[PDB]
Amino acid sequence: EDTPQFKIDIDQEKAQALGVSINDINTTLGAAWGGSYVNDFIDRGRVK
Amino acid sequence: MPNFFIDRPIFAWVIAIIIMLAGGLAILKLPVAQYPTIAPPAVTISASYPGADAKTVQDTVTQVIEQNMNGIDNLMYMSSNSDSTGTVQITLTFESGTDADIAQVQVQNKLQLAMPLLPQEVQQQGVSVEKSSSSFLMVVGVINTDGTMTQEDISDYVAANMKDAISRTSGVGDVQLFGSQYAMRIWMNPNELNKFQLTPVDVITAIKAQNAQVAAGQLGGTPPVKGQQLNASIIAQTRLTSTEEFGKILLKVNQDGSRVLLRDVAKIELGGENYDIIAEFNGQPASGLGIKLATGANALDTAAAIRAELAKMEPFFPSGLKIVYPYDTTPFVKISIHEVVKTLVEAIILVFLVMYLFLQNFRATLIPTIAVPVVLLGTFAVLAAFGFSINTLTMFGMVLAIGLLVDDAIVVVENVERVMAEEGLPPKEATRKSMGQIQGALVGIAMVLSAVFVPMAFFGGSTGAIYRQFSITIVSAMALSVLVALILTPALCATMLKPIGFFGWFNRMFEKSTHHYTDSVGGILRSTGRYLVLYLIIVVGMAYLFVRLPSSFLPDEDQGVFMTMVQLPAGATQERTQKVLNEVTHYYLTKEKNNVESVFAVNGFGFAGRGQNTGIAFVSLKDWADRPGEENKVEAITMRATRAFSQIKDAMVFAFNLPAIVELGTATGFDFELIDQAGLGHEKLTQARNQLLAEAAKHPDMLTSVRPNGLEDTPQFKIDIDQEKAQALGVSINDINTTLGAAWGGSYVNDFIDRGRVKKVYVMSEAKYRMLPDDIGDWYVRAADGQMVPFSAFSSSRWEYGSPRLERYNGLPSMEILGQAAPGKSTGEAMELMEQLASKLPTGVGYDWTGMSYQERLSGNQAPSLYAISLIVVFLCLAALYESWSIPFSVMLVVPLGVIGALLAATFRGLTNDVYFQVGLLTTIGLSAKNAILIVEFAKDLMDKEGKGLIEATLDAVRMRLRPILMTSLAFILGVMPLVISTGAGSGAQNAVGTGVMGGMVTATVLAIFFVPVFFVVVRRRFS
Amino acid sequence: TDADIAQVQVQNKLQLAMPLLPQEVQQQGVSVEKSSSSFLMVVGVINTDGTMTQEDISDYVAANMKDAISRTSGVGDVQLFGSQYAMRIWMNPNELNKFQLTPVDVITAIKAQNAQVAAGQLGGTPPVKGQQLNASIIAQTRLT
Amino acid sequence: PGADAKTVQDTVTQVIEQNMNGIDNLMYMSSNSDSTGTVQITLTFESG
Amino acid sequence: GIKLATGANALDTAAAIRAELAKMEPFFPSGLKIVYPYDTTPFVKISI
Amino acid sequence: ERLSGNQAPSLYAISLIVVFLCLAALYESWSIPFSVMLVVPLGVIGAL
Amino acid sequence: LGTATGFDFELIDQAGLGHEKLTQARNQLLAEAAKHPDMLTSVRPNGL
Ligand SMILES: CCCCCCCCCCCC
Ligand SMILES: CCCCCCCCCCCC
Repeated sequence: EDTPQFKIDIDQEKAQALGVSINDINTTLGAAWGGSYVNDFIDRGRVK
Repeated sequence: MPNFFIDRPIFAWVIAIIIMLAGGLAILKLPVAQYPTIAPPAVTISASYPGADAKTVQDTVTQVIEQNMNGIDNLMYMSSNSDSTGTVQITLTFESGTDADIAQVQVQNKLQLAMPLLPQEVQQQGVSVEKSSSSFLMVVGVINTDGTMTQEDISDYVAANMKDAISRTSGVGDVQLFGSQYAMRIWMNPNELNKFQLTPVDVITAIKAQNAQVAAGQLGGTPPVKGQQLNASIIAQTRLTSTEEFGKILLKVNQDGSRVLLRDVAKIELGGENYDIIAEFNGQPASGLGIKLATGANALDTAAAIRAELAKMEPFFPSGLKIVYPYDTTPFVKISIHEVVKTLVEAIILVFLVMYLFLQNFRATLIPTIAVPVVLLGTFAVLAAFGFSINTLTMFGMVLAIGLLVDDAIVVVENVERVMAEEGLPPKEATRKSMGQIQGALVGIAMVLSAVFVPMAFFGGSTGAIYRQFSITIVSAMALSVLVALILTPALCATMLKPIGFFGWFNRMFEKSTHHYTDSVGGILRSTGRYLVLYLIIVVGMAYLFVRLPSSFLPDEDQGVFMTMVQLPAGATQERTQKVLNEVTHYYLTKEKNNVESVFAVNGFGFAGRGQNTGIAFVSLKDWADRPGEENKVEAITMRATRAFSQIKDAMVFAFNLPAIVELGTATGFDFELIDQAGLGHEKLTQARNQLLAEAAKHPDMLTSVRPNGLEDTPQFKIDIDQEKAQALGVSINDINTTLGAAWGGSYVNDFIDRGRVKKVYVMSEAKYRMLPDDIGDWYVRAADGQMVPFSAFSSSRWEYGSPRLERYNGLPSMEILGQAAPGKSTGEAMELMEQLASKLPTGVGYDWTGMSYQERLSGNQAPSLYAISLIVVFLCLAALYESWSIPFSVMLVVPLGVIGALLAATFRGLTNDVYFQVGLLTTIGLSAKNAILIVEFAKDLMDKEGKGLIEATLDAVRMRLRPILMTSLAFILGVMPLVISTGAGSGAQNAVGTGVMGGMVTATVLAIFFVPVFFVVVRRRFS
Repeated sequence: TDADIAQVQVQNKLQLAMPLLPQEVQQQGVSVEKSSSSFLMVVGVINTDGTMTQEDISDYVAANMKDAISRTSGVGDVQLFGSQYAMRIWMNPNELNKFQLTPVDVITAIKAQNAQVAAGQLGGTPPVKGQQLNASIIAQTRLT
Repeated sequence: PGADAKTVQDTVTQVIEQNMNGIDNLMYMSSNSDSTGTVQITLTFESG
Repeated sequence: GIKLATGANALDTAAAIRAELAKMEPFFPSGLKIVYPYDTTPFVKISI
Repeated sequence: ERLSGNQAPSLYAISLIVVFLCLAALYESWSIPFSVMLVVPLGVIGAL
Repeated sequence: LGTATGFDFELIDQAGLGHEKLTQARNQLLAEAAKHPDMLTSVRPNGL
């Protein structure tokens, strides 16, 4: 069934007024509230 | 076997009913198409690199893809062309019989491993691998008579809703669009860029950054804290939708504080993805839709369903938008099928009439009218079993086999009736003995005709697929006819037959003619020796006619539509080619009002390569009912159009008719590839091509109209960037190149979403700022600091010649030559002459044969070997039938008698030696051989069983075989007479079949009745 | 089992891992081949005049007679006993240090000045009304 | 990832389903677009 | 070194390779010649 | 299930036709298979 | 095919032991196999 959703409105002009790029804004929003797969590592001989 | 079914009529009826039910089910479940798959499977890779010339496209895409096209099974060859529009077109042709699905997926998976090597723009545009099939079914057209919306608006309307509904029709799911949907066009302006110290790179970066989808996770997502109760998704910034939203995109903020938007610096609109193609329809804008046909689908049903779906969609259309059909030959297929079925039913009716005319027995006249349809339905069932379809070739094979079916059904009943008359026996015993006399002859005939028809389905190459249809159709028809004449016809004769004033006179005159014929045959057996010389003269004349008759592939016929190609000189623009395409459509809609129904004029899509100086206008004529006379046919219209277009000299306009198969044609023509194999270069290969063309022009007796299938070098504007001067001024190379390409070639940056459909976003200079070399002075590129260095400072301009279309064959640079053999000489020695001429070229230049000359070269010698095998097997079957090694020669000497008549008929009517003529010739010689088999079998049976003398036996044999031969010949001539006299509505095939068949049958019937007796007598006396 | 379906399935699964590989691996080229372990044959090429070296012969073989052999029906794999030509740039640490340059600077300059760039057209569509000439614009080409 | 069902449907599902035509022996085709961004299209072919 | 694809025929493939080399030979530079230091097909032909 | 319900009458008709034709062919009469086909409804009502 | 007396053993690192433990196990197995010359001939590791 239909679900409520949370919407974030980002004002581009208000962001560039303060000196923050939209790219790192999107990166910090996505990486904080959602997962951010960075790269791999080796745990016990397996790539995770 | 016939004895078994005479005692069991119910079993024969059950077998006939089973055959009829199977045939009816097959007819209800057989795909229908105009032609089957003939060309070998081909897979085409298309790539787009917008803004690049032929050489950049080649070096960056074509070579990279070709060097990775290895490890693919059954590859015959590959050939690519790179166009100056930024298009890669690579066609890989495979062996015949290889399923194209596995070949296409192999090509796709082999290309997908070369994608990381391609430029980012080529990957971003996409590389499409698709099967080059000839399933082209119809061309829907959507026009705008109201004149409100442009071609782009029609194209977007077609793509948005009509395309999806059409692609879900019962039938095909593959469709193509003669246009492109909307795209957000940002037309920059160099003056505003210079005023605000901006560059197209800044615009591209701003558009990329401020129109994108970003992931944002969700609130309450796992792993959650203890006691969490709410879980909602998070929606961050989404893609832009409206033109105004793109207008608000901020490029930079000014020192004082003012805001710079795209609207201040560029014009934002909803344009087309590309403007290279402008489609028209009788002078007004239109958008097309090319519709193919799915495999195993009914063409008629598919077309009807598509038309019904378009009619259903019609009510919810905006103002205007009439659905037109500039190119559609569904009615051609339906008309041809109706003509074939009419020919079959008329043949059955004529069989009824002839049987009642000769045999005044109503019950007997009808035994063949309920037996031939059984064989026809069995043939349909066999075609369904073998996986074939209902197409022109199969139905013409059926109308060719109808004569032999009639031949069998008439012979059986005629001999049964003759036995009933002469012997005076009840129907059961009469048909029992009658079958005894002709049952071994009917089994030998089946074997001989199988031996003469089967070894033509094994021809290699593209034409082998054409011959296989006729071969399998006729051989199945003959096997089923023999089975029916052994099973059902004896039972019908046993049961139905009843024991026994114009018709009286007819009987009297036929008896007098039979007596005169017997006297003549008796006379010519005493004067034997002159007739052998006459037969030798006939053979020599047959050889002369065969070596004199011109050859072809298939008769081009009036399909109701034809094309016109316009080719302006190099460097011509689109508006210059649009004027000529207006001079052409005005002529067609003015000087041909009563014959032309519509003209579809595609601008920029030429025949020898897309561009701006090329175009094609294809013309749909009215129905064949509205075009009476030979002067209203496509052949008589195209010549008039070409004569009228000879006057316009600024372009090269040529009107022509479509071939029978779009994938084939020019049977006398040849395709030649001139390859360089030492890295010589483009210009050395061009010089070699020019030298070879001059040498070919020095041989007018053999090679006619040899031309290069390609484009000559054209001027190009070279911009040379000084690296030291650019670095001194502090301007980066990747900025100069980026601004140049984005301004003059365009740049697809990202996608947006409007009306629930993803569309592209293009940035390009406004038209007025990218038209002339001096417009280069309008563009400034920002240096390392806030400067705006002019292009002029660090660059120089030049004009130099370059190739607008570079083609490669099998991975090496090549040039294409199209040639035609001389009218009086075949295309085999023309290839030899071309090889001899190419052998005298500069070192490092080799050659190759491609397309249909590739098939000829390797698969052009199957026919003599297969015919020799056929003749050997025919000898074996005949010797087995006659229990003698010499008797089959008498049967085999009826071949020139049937060939000479077909040759004479072909020469008299001006016809050529096509596939239809060859299959009709085989049919005629098969029927004549069958008659000879029956006559010789009867004669030798009279010799053996009754101990009669040679002359007496061979005279009684022809006396009792005269009537069936005349009956079957008259029935077959009257059956195929309308095919000879037929004009329009696919009459080329009908004439090509009927003329040859009728001439051969007439001559064979006239000659065999006199030559088989003397042949048998000479064989019996010279030997033994 | 038929090797066609096996190969298409293997490539279908490998296209998932393809984005996860390093860019260098993708540039070199990942290949999926259905063939035997042992060589069907070995075709050697020599020079009787003694002018061509091992490098020249191997480059000629790879450039002119390896691609065509690879497309021969039934040939599942070709191994070149050598390597074709390439622009080898042997950079000197001492002279790089003398001019305060680094290998990354050399790579950047080569990428910049060895490009095959698309510069567009003169009078390309959509053209302004009254356009008369249409010509391609060629800016930069691969070094040769 | 990062697109809800509505913005992923017309983005990927509608453009893939429209090209899923012309395949022989196909009985029906269903699809679903989750809010996570994952999209699943199932084409069920004729038996045999 | 040529390895034949799985399921192919080892003799017609060798014939095709020799045909390709025969086509290649006329355009060789001066002194360049082709030798066959390894071939498993002639043994097959002589055995048959 | 809907497909199976739509083909049962056709299956019955084809089976009856085939049995009738086989009986007529084997017993060399039309009256014998016609009389045999009259007993089929008895078995059918028994199964029902 | 190999020889009739040949075998291709393949020692697997089922756990997350690592390369050193695996090669120690291989060396131990090779030493143990060298103690039965009457049954095992030329037991060698294929790798480097
Ligand atoms: C009666 C002679 C038959 C010999 C051929 C056997 C194969 C045909 C089967 C049909 C019933 C005899
Ligand atoms: C694909 C090859 C098919 C050829 C089949 C030959 C058998 C024909 C038998 C017909 C006898 C009535």
